Amino acid sequence: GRPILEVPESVTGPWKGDVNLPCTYDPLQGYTQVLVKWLVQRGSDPVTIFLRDSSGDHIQQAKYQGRLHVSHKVPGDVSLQLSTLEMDDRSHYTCEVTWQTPDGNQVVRDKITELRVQK
Amino acid sequence: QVQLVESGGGLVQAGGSLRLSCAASGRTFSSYGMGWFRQAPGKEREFVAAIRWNGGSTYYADSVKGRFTISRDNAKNTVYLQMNSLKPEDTAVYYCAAGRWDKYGSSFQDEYDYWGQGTQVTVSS
Repeated sequence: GRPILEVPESVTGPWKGDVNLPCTYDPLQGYTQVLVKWLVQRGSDPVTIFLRDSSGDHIQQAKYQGRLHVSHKVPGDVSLQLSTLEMDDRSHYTCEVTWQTPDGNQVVRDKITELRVQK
Repeated sequence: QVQLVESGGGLVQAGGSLRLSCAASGRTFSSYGMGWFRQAPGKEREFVAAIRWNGGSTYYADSVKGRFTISRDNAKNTVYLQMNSLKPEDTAVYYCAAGRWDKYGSSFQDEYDYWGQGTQVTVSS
């Protein structure tokens, strides 16, 4: 009926290597993806680090520029790729997606994962 | 992976107050939006209240808005449901629930992965 975001509880990636934080859903007829955001939990408050909208991709903090991508081309796959993982990258990440509904308004879903960085 | 246990249910009189608690196992409690649902005799389970992982943003069913307040203490792995101005139609089994939603969908059972067994609240006339 309404789309369901799929994000695992935790992801573990190699220090100074790369990792994929999955965020996927089964696309439904009549649901149009209008926004994707990835946020990171710095403090008690999430801050946006990636935004995809009608004008494309926007990387919102300077330390991610050239490190952060959402590159899968499969519809419904908005997984986050972070290259050269740092200790500082250990945090909780939110994947948030906004769709237009068949009825003309919008619905939004989000899900939190914990990123662990392994030596 | 998360086990939930509700406590503090019981028999209370109409007009009274009752405070429920739900304790979570694990060391990821900060990662979870927490919710209360309830189910009365013969009726389907319905949303009551939810609270974001950081505390602060809270969400309520119109039926209990204002009368009930949800809170959490992340240091203690506990969510609370302060039920004020109780009415007999509040009688139900109350379930604690946990999901990894951040800001959205908190009113929907399907957004929650883990459930307690529930605790009985009875408000007498």
